[PDB]
Amino acid sequence: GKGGAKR
Amino acid sequence: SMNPPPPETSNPNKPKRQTNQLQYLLRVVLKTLWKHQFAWPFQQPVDAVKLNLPDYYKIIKTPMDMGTIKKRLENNYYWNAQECIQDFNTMFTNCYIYNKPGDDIVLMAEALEKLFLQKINELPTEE
Ligand code: NA
Ligand code: NA
Repeated sequence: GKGGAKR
Repeated sequence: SMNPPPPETSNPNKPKRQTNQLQYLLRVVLKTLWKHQFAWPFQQPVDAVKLNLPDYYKIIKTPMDMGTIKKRLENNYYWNAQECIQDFNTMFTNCYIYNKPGDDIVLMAEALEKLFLQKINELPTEE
């Protein structure tokens, strides 16, 4: 998955 | 590593139409989600090369994104609203399949989807 922090 | 070719946005054999509902999908629904602060991960096809996601297109065989949807709507690629709604649904579903609950991307998809559902709840008739 794309687990990185984005928000 | 390689990305697949993106989903077509134009097709010279596919009948084209603009309905009042499709107009709404571009001008109200896509516009509202596009402007949203969480829109950016969804504004273009997932770049598995750049994001180093070598399994992305092993898992996701029907990719979809709002850039593609936007161009389809601009090109009158769709015959009906339901085709366009399906594409939005596919985009969200892919995100939920590929990623995990609690991932920011999922939180992002969920907020956009709630707004999408709010906007499509009030699709106009071909009045
Ligand atoms: Na194609
Ligand atoms: Na209209």
